[PDB]
Amino acid sequence: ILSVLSSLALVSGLMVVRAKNPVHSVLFFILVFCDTSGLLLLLGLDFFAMIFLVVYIGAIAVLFLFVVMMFHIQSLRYTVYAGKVRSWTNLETLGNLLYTYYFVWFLVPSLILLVAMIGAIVLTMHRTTKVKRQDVFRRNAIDFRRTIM
Amino acid sequence: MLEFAPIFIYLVISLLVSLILLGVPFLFASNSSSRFDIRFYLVSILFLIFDLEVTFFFPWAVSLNKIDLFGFWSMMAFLFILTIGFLYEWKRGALD
Amino acid sequence: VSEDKNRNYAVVAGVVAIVGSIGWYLK
Amino acid sequence: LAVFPEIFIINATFILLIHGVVFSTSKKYDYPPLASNVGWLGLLSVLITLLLLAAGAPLLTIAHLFWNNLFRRDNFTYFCQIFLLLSTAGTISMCFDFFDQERFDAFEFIVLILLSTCGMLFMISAYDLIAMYLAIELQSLCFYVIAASKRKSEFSTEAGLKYLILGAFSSGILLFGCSMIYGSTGATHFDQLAKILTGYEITGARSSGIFMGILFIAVGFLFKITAVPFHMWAPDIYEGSPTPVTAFLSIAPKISIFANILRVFIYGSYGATLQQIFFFCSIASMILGALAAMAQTKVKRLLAYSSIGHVGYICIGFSCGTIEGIQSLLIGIFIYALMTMDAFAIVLALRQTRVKYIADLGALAKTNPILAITFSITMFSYAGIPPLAGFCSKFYLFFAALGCGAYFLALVGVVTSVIGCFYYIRLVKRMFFDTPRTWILYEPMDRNKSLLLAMTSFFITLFLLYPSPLFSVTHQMALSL
Amino acid sequence: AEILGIILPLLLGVAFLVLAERKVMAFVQRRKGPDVVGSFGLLQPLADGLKLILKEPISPSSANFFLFRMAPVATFMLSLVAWAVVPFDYGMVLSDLNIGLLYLFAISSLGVYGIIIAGWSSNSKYAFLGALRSAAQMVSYEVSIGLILITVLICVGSCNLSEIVMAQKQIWFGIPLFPVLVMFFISCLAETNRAPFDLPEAEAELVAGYNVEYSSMGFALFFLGEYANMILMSGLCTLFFLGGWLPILDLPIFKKIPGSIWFSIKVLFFLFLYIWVRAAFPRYRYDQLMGLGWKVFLPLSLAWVVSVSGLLVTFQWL
Amino acid sequence: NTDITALEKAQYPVVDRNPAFTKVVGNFSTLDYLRFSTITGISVTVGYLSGIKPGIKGPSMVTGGLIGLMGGFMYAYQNSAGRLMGFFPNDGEVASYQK
Amino acid sequence: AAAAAAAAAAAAAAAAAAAAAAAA
Amino acid sequence: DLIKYFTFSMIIFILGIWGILLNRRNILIMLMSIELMLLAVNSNFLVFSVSLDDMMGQVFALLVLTVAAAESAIGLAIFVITFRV
Amino acid sequence: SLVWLEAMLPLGIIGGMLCIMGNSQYYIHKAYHGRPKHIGHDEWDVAMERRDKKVVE
Amino acid sequence: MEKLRMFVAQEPVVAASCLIGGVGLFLPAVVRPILDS
Amino acid sequence: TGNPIPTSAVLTASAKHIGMRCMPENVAFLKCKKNDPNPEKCLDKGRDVTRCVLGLLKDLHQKCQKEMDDYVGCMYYYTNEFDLCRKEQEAFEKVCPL
Repeated sequence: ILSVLSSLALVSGLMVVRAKNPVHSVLFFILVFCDTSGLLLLLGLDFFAMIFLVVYIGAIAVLFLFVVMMFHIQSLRYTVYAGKVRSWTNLETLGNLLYTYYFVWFLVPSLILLVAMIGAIVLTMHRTTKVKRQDVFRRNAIDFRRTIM
Repeated sequence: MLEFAPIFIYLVISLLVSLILLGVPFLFASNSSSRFDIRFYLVSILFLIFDLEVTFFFPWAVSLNKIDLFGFWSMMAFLFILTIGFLYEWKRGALD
Repeated sequence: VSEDKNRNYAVVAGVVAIVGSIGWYLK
Repeated sequence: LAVFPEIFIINATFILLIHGVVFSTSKKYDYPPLASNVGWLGLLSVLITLLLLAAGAPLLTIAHLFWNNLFRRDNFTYFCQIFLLLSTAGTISMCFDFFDQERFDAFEFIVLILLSTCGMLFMISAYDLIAMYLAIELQSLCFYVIAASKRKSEFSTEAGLKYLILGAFSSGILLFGCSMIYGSTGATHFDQLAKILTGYEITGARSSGIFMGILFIAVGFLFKITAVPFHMWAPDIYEGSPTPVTAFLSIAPKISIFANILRVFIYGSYGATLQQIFFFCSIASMILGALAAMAQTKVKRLLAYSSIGHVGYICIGFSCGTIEGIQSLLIGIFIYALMTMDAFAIVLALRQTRVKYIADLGALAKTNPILAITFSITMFSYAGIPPLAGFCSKFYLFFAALGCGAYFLALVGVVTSVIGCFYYIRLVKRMFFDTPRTWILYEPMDRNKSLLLAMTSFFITLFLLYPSPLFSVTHQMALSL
Repeated sequence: AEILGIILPLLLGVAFLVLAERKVMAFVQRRKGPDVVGSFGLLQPLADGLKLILKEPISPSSANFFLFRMAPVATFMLSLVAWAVVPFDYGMVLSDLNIGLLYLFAISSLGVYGIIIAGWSSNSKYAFLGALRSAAQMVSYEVSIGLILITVLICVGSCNLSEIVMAQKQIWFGIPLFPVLVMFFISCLAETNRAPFDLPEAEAELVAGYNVEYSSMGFALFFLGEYANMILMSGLCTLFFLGGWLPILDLPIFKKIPGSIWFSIKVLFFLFLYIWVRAAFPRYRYDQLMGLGWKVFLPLSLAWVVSVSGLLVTFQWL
Repeated sequence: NTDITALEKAQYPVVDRNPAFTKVVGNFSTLDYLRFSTITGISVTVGYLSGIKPGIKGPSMVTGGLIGLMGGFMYAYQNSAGRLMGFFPNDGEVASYQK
Repeated sequence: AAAAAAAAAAAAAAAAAAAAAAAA
Repeated sequence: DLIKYFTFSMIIFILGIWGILLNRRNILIMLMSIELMLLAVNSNFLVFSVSLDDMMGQVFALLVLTVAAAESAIGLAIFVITFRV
Repeated sequence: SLVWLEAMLPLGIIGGMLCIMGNSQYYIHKAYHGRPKHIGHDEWDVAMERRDKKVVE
Repeated sequence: MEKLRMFVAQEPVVAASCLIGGVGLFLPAVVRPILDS
Repeated sequence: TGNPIPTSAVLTASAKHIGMRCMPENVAFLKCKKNDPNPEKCLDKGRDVTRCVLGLLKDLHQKCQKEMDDYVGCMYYYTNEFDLCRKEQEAFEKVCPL
């Protein structure tokens, strides 16, 4: 029966866009991701289920939870026994491609993660380091020192 | 996937176990005896990025005999870009 | 009898860059 | 090999990024203002990239592995990619003065501009939906950061948030289209896509899945170029940010998107739907711009609306299927870019003036009289007055449009040019004839900004004597697709 | 089902680990630990439990029962469900997932939720910021554990934990990658809090650092969770690096070679190492600690993925 | 698999299709070594000159020289490769007819 | 925060008694 | 059954664009819906890769994962900066 | 000296619990199914199990 | 070099990571092409 | 197990012998399948491979049955996993068919 239980994801997605209390919004966000990972499990894409878990409800909705807590808003099959003699786990059959054949679409997300690092640095350093912690800065010769107030 | 059903029922049976561990104390013992710390957003975004790059490490880790010396060098280029990002974060001083 | 260390390197580099420009047409 | 021109700018960005951070975080150098040292070095990094890309133009197509599975470089891409770097460098040249006046310690801001150029260089040559989306994401992501650079002032940051959401939505909408286009095609490459979509004709041959994707991909692109159907908060982005950052987003992302647009749609898709949507957008953009030029008062916003009106004239070339029309669009993009850089530079010339109305900009007849004539040339170029280069580009767009048969679309463009000309004579009247508004006295700029005006204003007027080279260059690019 | 046969013995394991820690860390300090309650303190865990159960609440407060009365349940359920994929002997894993390792990584990424939620429901600014600091630490030594597992994964073929412990028949990955075991242990020390790395767990700041409504069940469940998370993260330093259930393979006549007994011996070694290293070393202050997970165990983990990938690519050892 | 087969290829007589590195770089004409030398100069001179303002003249000169080395070397490589391969003028066929 | 961080570098350990070791 | 796993993703995407249209006032829900629609196209790529029995779908889904994640990083960082001090 | 055995005893009865964690979920699964668990149980083996339960009729 | 030793003393873990990592970026760079025999 | 019912265990147990013998039938079946994957077009070659392999099993079943009966007991106990009992594998191979 768990097949049609994507209705849970469906209603939780309707919650996040029709909720004024942000805690409920982020909770049903996490719920949408959990049910989407359930779906991606039912399809057998095991790697993508765990990646949804990790890089969504252990990083991204962690971010969103932070933004809520602080900064409150207010029969007939014919199985072909060939190609089953060596079953390729999903990670192996993503790595056979992403790093050798389509590797530039993998070095470009490298640049996108680097731009995300540079961006989170230049944006949210918040004048807390050399961006402004260099010094207040002062020059004596130009300074009036009581000659001009 | 076939082996996911044992953990699928594991979540629910551990829910039951924790509910019993919750109800055990509840039954007994009757009547008579800082504006914002943005570094927690920098640390968080940086974990996000480094876990994305570990996500990219995983298939390259499990499939490295297939990609003989070319997948390795492509991953090392991806990793040199990771290292440039990480050195820009170290020097700029986000690791504090 | 010379300017700051490093200024000399830049002055030498400019001549080698200008020599290259005439050279690029020449060769 | 074959990615070396892109590799150099990415390496140059990394080398500048490491140089800026190590130097900026230096007690020995007293935490110095790297921006402007990253600049000049940043401008020559683009120039070295320009030479490498031009030098390897025959060598660009080195191997099938890069074209078939990653990105394909062609003669059209090379000519526009050369222009993209020149447009980027020209914007940096005017921007250097802004870096000097501002307390710019943002060495990273230059690295973002170079990273954007690398994303834009990859965008022009991207031949796969995945590659185009990923390249678009990088170029926009670098742009999102430049918009929010002035953190102390919320006006730049709030403008960035609207640009960010519009950017995220535009990338997201385009991404959904790729998913639907992928579902029918079974492949993400434009070349494989063209074989499945050649002559699809959603009326002649059924293609429900492909069209569903095409609708999303086309809509996303329009948000990126500030097309009026999706203009949204994009005009707001231009006025809210300071003039120099506004100039960079005004020309380079738009040129990259327009070049990407011709490659993704004309070659890959063949249905009678793509040309018509641009035809409606072109009429609307010129109508919105003409109404806006009269309606808008702030000089910076007016430029954005005049640019939006010009964008509609550019859209007509794609709207008419003729290759001569695609060539006319290219003539327009080059003239609009030269004028847009020139227009931003004249506003940048009055650096001393803080945000001020057109009437305040008036009274330049007595003081800086030559600059006053230069401002008149910039307004005339978008106006379509015949002596200026813009009219010659518009006439080619219009002559192509009449040959394409777009009499209704061509007429509104002439009518919008007529609507614009009246405001421009009124602005020219404002500069010398009337509304001096206090005889305000202006300040000097850098030589590079004066040269940007000198090399462009002379060329705009000189176009009449020798207009043959540009027309020849533009058609070659259109034919190459 | 048979999930009882992996949760009940694990509950007993955690209850007796509180005693094993007190007793070992006491023996270290030249003193017998809990020694009167049971024959050798063996009943002391049951005494701690049966005491915490019989302690009247400070305030009933059963109204707020969906917010933070199920958050310790969540933390504990995660610490217990990461035990499915952990194999104790050949064919003794409860559910052999062909992506087992990544599933452990995801379970940690959800334990982050456990901590953050159970700290936010405590309406104490000091305790909530403490829980956020603890979550940021647990998640900053997770990129380092991630890369350490990428090393032990490069050495192995697949993420299947039974394979990672079957890939060590020739030699445990503790011998060649010993520097990595030291980094996984010093990270598992820091991922969990119980470590030289526990400033958020500084004796006082811990109790006032997880919740406001204790009722005893919350106190026990957090400690039962910390001690199961510890048994788990010590049952990983013994699958990956030590031979999961492999002997030294000398094949003795005295030793009939049981598997689960070897896994038990090794996880006991790593639990004893947890205790020993809690006794003998000062705390890291959470300001040098976060500057050790980024500036020390991430560079030294990245290097190791490039070293164990290189040295295995050049010579075709993959 | 990979192959150096090119679009619009062999417009001039090829000398060595797919030249190996350490040969295509040992083919540097006194013009390439003059292109790799002028680019490194215009990149050191700009690098030092840009750094006069922030006090970083030496190290900015060094990083401009690093950029120039990378760029001018990849340009000299482009030239000597499109010369060895059939892409550029390629008057260095005497080096093959003689050796 | 620009607060002075506790730099854990210093001079090496050298037991420094007073001058009254032998003859006051 | 592919339709069930696609039209459900299609209407998750419609929910995302709907929340985009309505919530132009609140931005955190805007970003919520952004990642929602970047899931409904991501789950869409995965479903269409299982259906077509093609791996390009999953490669593109992984790259969209590690691009939408960086997008959420920069998005929320921009949102935190927007609520200045 | 064997004084450490008193402190070894809690680690023993926590090791005697992981042995039970391992052997319980083994001999429970060895009961429901007449055979031990298969670790490397790829799709080839589920297909062969299907055809096997279909061969014994 | 004097500054190199000053860098491998002050920062041992980023100078023994760029050397436990060189042995990984150096083995397949040169030691693998050497293994042509 | 029992009569030579080609179960999973008894098939993966004799696969070494099914490799040494019955290689022509297997390679012919595979050549057909790689020629065209329609099941009918070499139903005859399917009968041919199944005939020689059922014959090979009945040969292995008739001779050294107890060692074969122990090795298939393995392969049913540990599901076709070779390393788990090399002793039975050697016993069965060593006694009669190498």
